[PDB]
Amino acid sequence: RLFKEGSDVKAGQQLYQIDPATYEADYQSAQANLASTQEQAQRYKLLVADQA
Amino acid sequence: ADGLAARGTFTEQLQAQRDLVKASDEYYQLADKRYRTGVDNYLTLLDAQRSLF
Repeated sequence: RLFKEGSDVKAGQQLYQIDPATYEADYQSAQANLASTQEQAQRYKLLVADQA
Repeated sequence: ADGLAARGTFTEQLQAQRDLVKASDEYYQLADKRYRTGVDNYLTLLDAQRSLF
């Protein structure tokens, strides 16, 4: 609980930490899938100019 | 007459062969670009290089 009680908080200030451990995991999996298909799209972008 | 027939045919047959050679060369050049961008492996570059000569 990372706030002193009875204080004034602003918008977007973090209040708790709910120990992600699954959201981090499928974030890693989606990050790996994006880190494949980004190069897969970039090489096709370079190739499509030469009509290969 | 056979010599005149060979003269009338060979200049077009060699032109067809030259067009075939340059089509294979354009194929090899596109395959080389597709290799060096990283899309394909060296084997399907080497087979096109082989078909070229």
